[PDB]
Amino acid sequence: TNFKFSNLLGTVYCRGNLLFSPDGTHLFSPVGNRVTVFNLVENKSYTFPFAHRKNISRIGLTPQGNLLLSIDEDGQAILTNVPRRVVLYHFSFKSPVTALAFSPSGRHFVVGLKRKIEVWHVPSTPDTNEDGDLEFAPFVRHHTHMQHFDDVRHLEWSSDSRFFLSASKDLTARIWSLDTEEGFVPTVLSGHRQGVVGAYFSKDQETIYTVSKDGAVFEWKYWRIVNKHFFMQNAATLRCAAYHAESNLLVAGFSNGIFGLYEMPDFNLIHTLSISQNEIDFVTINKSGEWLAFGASKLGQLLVWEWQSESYILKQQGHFDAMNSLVYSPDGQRIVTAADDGKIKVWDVESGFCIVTFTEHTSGVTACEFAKKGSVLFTASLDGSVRAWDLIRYRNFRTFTAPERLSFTCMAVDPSGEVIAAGSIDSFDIHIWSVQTGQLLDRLSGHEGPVSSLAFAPDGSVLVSGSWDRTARIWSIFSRTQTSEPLQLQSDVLDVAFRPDSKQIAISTLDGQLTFWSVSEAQQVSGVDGRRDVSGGRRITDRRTAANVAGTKNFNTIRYSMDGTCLLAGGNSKYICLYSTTTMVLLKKFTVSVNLSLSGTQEFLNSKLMTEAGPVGLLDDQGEASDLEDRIDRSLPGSKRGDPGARKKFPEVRVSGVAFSPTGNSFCAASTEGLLVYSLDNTVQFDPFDLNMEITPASTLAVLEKEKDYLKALVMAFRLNEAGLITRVYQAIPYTDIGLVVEQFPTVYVPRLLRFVAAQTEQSPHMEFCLLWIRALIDKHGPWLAANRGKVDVELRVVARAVAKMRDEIRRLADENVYMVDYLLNQ
Amino acid sequence: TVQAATKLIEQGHVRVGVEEVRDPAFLVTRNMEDFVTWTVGSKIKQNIMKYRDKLDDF
Amino acid sequence: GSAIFAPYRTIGLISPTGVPFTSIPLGKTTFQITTSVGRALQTYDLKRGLNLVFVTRPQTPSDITATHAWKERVYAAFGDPRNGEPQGLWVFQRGKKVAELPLPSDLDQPIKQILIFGGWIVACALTRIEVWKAATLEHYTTIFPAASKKGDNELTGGAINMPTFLNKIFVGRKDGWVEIWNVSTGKLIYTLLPPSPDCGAVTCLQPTPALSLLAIAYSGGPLVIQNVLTDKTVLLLEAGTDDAPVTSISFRTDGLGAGQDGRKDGVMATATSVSGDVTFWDLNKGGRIMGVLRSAHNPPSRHNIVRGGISKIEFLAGQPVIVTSGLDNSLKTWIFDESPFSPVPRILHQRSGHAAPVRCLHFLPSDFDGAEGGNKWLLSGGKDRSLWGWSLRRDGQSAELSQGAIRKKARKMGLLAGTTTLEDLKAPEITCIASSLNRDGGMGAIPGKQMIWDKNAELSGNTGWESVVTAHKDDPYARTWFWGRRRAGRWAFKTGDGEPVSTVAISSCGTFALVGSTGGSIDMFNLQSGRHRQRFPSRFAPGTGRHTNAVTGIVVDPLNRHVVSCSLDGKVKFWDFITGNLVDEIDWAPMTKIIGCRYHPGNDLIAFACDDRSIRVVDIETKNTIREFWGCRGDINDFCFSPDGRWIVAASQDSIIRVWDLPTAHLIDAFRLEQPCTALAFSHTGEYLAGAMEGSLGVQIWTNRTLFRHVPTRQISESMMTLSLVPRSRWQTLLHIDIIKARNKPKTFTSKLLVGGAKGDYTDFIEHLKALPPAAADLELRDEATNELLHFIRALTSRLVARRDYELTQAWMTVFLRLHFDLIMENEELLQALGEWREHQARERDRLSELVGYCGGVVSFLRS
Amino acid sequence: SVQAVQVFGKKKNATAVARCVQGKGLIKVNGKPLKLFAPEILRAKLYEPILILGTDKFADVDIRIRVAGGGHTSQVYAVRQAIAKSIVAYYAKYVDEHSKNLLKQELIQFDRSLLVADPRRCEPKK
Amino acid sequence: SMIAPQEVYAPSKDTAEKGEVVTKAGIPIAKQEMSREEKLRRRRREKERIRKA
RNA sequence: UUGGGCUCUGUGGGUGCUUGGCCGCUGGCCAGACCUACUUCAAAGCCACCGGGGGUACCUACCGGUUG
Repeated sequence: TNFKFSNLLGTVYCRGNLLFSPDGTHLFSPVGNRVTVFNLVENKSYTFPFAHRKNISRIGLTPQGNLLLSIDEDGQAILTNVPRRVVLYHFSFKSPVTALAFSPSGRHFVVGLKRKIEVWHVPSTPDTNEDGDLEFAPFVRHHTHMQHFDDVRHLEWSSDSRFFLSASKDLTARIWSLDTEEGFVPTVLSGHRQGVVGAYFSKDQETIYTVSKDGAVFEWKYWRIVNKHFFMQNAATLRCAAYHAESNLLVAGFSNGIFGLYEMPDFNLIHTLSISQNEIDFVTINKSGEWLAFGASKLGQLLVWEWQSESYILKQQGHFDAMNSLVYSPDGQRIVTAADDGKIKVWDVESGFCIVTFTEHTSGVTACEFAKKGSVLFTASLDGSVRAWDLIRYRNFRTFTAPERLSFTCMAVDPSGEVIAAGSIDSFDIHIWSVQTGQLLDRLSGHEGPVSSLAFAPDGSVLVSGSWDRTARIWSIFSRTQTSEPLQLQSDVLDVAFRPDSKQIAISTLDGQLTFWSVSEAQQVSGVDGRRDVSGGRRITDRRTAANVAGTKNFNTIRYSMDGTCLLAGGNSKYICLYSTTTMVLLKKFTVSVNLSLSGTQEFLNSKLMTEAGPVGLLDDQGEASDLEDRIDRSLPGSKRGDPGARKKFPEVRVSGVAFSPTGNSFCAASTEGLLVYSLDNTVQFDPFDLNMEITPASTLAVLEKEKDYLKALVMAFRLNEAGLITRVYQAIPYTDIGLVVEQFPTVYVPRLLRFVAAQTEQSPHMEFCLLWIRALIDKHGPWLAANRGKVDVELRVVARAVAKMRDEIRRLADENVYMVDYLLNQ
Repeated sequence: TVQAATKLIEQGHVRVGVEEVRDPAFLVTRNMEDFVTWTVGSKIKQNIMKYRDKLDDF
Repeated sequence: GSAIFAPYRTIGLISPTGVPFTSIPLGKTTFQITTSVGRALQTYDLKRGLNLVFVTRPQTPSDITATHAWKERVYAAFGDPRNGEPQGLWVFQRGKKVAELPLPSDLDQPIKQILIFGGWIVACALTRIEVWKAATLEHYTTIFPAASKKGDNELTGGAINMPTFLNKIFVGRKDGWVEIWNVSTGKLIYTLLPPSPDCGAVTCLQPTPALSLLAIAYSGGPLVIQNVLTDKTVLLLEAGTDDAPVTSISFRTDGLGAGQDGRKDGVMATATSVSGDVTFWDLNKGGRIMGVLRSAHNPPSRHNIVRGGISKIEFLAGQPVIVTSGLDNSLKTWIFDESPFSPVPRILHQRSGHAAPVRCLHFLPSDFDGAEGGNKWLLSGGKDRSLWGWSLRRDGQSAELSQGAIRKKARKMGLLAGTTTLEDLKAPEITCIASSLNRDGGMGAIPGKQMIWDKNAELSGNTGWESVVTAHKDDPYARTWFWGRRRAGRWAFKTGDGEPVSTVAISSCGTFALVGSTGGSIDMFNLQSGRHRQRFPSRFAPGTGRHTNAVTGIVVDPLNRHVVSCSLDGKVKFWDFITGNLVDEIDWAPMTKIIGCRYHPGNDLIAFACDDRSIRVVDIETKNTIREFWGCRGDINDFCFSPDGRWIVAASQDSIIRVWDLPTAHLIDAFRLEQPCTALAFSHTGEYLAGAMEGSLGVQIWTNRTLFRHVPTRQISESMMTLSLVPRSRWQTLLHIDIIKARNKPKTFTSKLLVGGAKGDYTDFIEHLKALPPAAADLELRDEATNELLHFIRALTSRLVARRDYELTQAWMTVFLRLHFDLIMENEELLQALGEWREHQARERDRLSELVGYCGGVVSFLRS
Repeated sequence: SVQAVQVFGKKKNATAVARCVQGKGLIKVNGKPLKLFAPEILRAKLYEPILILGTDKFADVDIRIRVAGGGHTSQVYAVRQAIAKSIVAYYAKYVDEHSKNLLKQELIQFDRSLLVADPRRCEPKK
Repeated sequence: SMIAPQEVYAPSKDTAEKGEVVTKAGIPIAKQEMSREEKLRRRRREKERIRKA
């Protein structure tokens, strides 16, 4: 109904510098638009509210780690408040930002522009000044100096924040002040071979280290050089280096995926190992000195490394190709997504990590689904195969395929998961296997084109095929008459989705129109023409205008919500489109991406770009690169779906698949720039239910403390719908009076209460309290819940989620303790 | 001619399968030489049904 | 001051004041133009458009009365000591203050001429000149002119510098005199007498591009242009009217421009405070006139509300381009082209704002989610009868929504060269504006050129239509607008009764406009086709539900089910959308006159401004008045929901802005400005308010402190078995730290249990094992009552009765029973503690297992 | 520069064209008016889109129908399909887009065979 | 990624080194216990498997 | 409404969040100024995109040498 933006998910890393918190337990990882922090000593991730226009170039942090300055390309700056996750200042450096170092005294920051070195005062924030607000132009500038010769790759401060030092792109480093010292002249650290990727201080600020690109690392004293020392490496050049000055150690990541780790008062190898086949982009290093963080920018490939207990505390990766499907477990706690990378991987909704990555397909995984159970992950791929994964044992039962070789593009499993349907583009019959046998049960007829959406009913009596014969089809398999019932449509069927009670079905068809059909007596009940609602216009290489492109004006994927009221709909476009079923009105619409290193974002793309060659973001500037594997264009001419070649500049904006969360209040878009979760935001927006003039928090707490009437206080606090008040009265009434209140409680606030005590069971430390609440609610409200059973089917299942993450998390421990002590007491 | 068809697939009237192809170097395989036609709201397609005197504004 | 909101910037505003601009040359490629906001300054580029570079902060205490942009610093002078406010001369650089300047103690006069030359900064107040040495910012002397009749001492021509004249300054008095002062030593060195002694007050003076010549400019009309070391006149002209003398005079230093083809120098420009017309003079033979820009800026109109006039002319030095700045909130700049020879230029740039106060405000809704959405576009309908779509993110991307080629009709009519005038040639002034963009298709909506306010549908239904429907002051026409095209839309609508429009709404599906007369009826006009679709009522009683007097508020349920109407004369009325009939009314007839209405969708809340100075809040489906807020002493000028649905902010007629909480139902804050605020609007993030104050020709923006810090105020002013609080990712890693260590591989403190066993309180030790990292907790958990095992089993038994960490009790106990089973299977000193621990474990375990067996098995039954 | 819409309709073999233009209420089927075509007992099935949609939707248009092929019944279904598609199509291209969707809702809530003709194939049972 | 119990141990002919025989029930039943009738029935059962296979 | 209409052309702003024009830049210049110094110590290696089959006299590369 009212969905705001929750975490971006499904990409751990994109281009950009990454950083630790000063506590060491938060990792600040840039994804394309945004920055995800994930809490690493207690795994819980969050993405910030903001969203840049381009890809994140950099991030800096205040030493009191409360203030985060991010940079998108062409210098487009932000600084936000990390403890209270709010976005605070906008700024714009005019050059692109290629180096950024925030001062250790929390007072200045040096930015290194494309040759310019500008040192800025950090703005005082409303968290700092006493009676203060946002100023207008808060960034004031302390100095700027452009006495360099080429780009400035790195900036490293001192420890006492009075000198800083610049690692070039020309050949040199330079040592610089903040104010004029009396015996200091600002001076230049001389010749390397290629050009320095770092130049780091010690603790004692006499010897200065400097790390080039051609492997060599020099130690300078006072101003000549005390010892230059290289190290060998066969076919790679040194592309990142971080130096912890307290523990005296230098990491160095390379072009061939390897990093070396060197204790350096004198040159002395601690360790080295290889983590990617591709280059190492960014190295950051913990304040303790114990965790190293490496980002490899080509694939996802974020990893954190304990350098003395030689072990991956983190090694995570996104998808390096377009996704094709996501679903949720029926618990609702993990989303699985498949891609054209070949892997199908299992992501946890909390903690922001992939818990599994299955690599046993090759060549791109099309579809992905569960049964009723949530044990088995049935997936389908262009390898030609439907693999049925065992998700408790993390390995597959049974890989089915077709007798003649196919490449399946669609997949639907029965809810009682003993029947598989799949469907391809090469053949245009529909193949059905049996799971509890292993063979192929049938292949089914009827369609004059490649069947392009398959869906079983959640009853499991009816299969539904939607094909490019501009038709749909009711397949009544399970009885003695395996009969069909066609649905003559107007255009090529793109999608098919079921109402969660199986009495009504929706199809997307290639016009851009959705239509709604009765299933029992097959008959169209309704329909949307959504062609104008979905138009995310004017990709580049469109010489047509934004509103004339047919090709962004259709829905690839549709779902219903778990109530059965709103539909998600989405296509090869920028807008996710949230309709309803009864009144058919477009309820809500979401712009997926604000990005501008994506392609299909700006409709009405501006004419400053179009040079007299064409679009300036269409000129192949790959020869403007200083590395050979960057320069080599090993692409194949004219490949749309997955190729290893992949020039891959300005990818477009699609949603590759939406799905609703099985618990309420959330939303998934499998888009190109990640895997977005939208959530029904409830902690800022006041929304009462049926409220009167007297009912204040002073009135709820008044009948909570003065004259204790617990039913009137409970229905009162529900009737405000404020979480602090329902928590207050909830933890205020006693566990003797629970059965009184629920024994006389109104029937029409019951599923709100079931969702609340389910959340309090799963989150608050009040086991026997909340389980007494659930016991009273189901004991009194038994015939109501069993009689309705579909009106409340989401409320009963967020409860069954809570009383089975309690039944399995601590009573395995209670059983193992009581029988273990029974043994040790038996001797 | 190949110049007319190239100009049409850089103005974006064609599709291969379900996706509006705008690449003139898109290699077409032997069974994808069946699922290639004009895109949805195509002025070329209204000229074809208009020539054949069987169009329908519906 | 205020509690929640705080001043951020006053936006909609380029040059209101009669304090002139200031030009400076940057390099060889840009000039920079510095105007006065009021209590701030602004600099603008030339080459980068007239885009904003800085706006000066902190906001100075009084209003600014003088300015001068020297080398890199912008100097400002502010304050009228004759009436109250403190004076001062602040010195800015990069938009921030870098110096002050010490005024004398003996000073009581507002200070009008800032003038830097030599090594001197010289300011001229009203009858004295205070001169600071500029190399040290240190006060040098104060020059006092002579006096004869208590008017001759007045200094109204200002003061000025010649290029090659050394330490001297030339002042123009209220007598005809211009005096020559050696400002380094204070002395009146020479004085020169006016020609034509009937014309005797120096209104404006300027140096020449020639050496040693001035254009001194008298109130009776003559421009006199003179040698000042021969004291001999070079030319005499009759430029001013006695009713309208020259107040601005500016030579061109391009080097060409004169001689009826344009090859000789000697091009003069003059203007007057009484007209908005600038007059050019060829200067060679006897100095003929050559042309006049008529209504360059608006004229100062008697009996009109716009604020035209001029303030300054400057030829941008060495260049064919001339900036002039009016008093109608407009700075423009004009260019002498050379391919024909026009003695009257065309505009190269113009930036302008409202030349009148702002009557209505509206923030435009969200570009659907993000992408510069929610907040950036203000939309102000002022009293100069024109919309403006202001921008927060950059001031240079703001422009009028055009009502047509109006300056083409104004110069094409006689209406620009002195029936009606130009503001009267626009639309009426705007009472309200209503927008809903989901059918705004960008720049290209209907991509041709359409008739304005007429009184296709395939190209409409594919590309867009009009966004902003608008109700005006005294007209029966709700006129519509394209937002993305910045243009008057192709529709205007009547009401049905013919009476003027009272309140105009647009449905949030963007398809229906919905207009409301001051006579009572409601019409509904489809914006795509521009066609009347539904009347309220159509044709309780089915046909009879009609209002009495003006419908002062109407808004649509955003699922298009009901539209709710809200008249002044009595009651609020509940209409069916798809039928037009009348469903239910809420009746406040003998008491109320609802003057205004706001709506929050997603909260279903409608806030009414009853003329009892109250705001009655009602929920549209509950249909019961959920609240009322009694806090206003003047009537409600404006009121607005905060985007959260928490707050109501009402600007009252008594010049107090108030804000009430909706959950608490109490006044959070209330504060008092200098002027009554006419218009209020929130963003759709919570980040901004805007208010239009009665008197200033811009709006000002207030940021919201409840986002950026914790303002805590709520002052009604006037004037069992529990778990721990430890993460599952802190104790489950203790359980499984055998395999988490293995998949992660590539291819006094020990006396706390002792002291805590000496006392009967283990809670310090439990307060350690709840707080150690899991490697150190499996590490640290890995005779005669100084053993640790009996202290541990006794500790977890104490915690099992104390009932404070059940999952951590079972966690620590199961890892303990896996890695200490030998010494407890053989040792005997502790099997009393495993007996008692087993007994209490059997109690709490059997109870909790009965609970969750009932809950899991019966909830997991009721799902089938 | 006229407001013209061409529209077809189908049954077994009866195909019907209908041209709908800016007119004054008439519907003429093969020259003769609509209340004269299709022998008496099926003219209610001719009128079904008119008295679903209301004549106020039709008082601004002119519908000209040519019908060929088939028998009497199939010509009736071809006519009424051409009527319904004619007005939905005219309101698609010339009056606003909301009114199209409302007319499609009225016709589809009655019978979808007024808009999409579903010709019968056969059933070779398994 | 662990292993099923029937893939850790499943009772069969290779698992029993006996004068008994592990049946299809998984239970070893010894021939010395087996009378005339049960050895007869297992002959006719395995010969039923030969006439099928 | 004391003229109107099509078409074409030009200029300015806009089509992404507002921190200055230039230099030999912690300073200076926007009217420029001064112009030619100062010197102890050549370099570390590796890698580095030509379509398929085939020829090898001459050149070149590499490998093993040969005397002088």
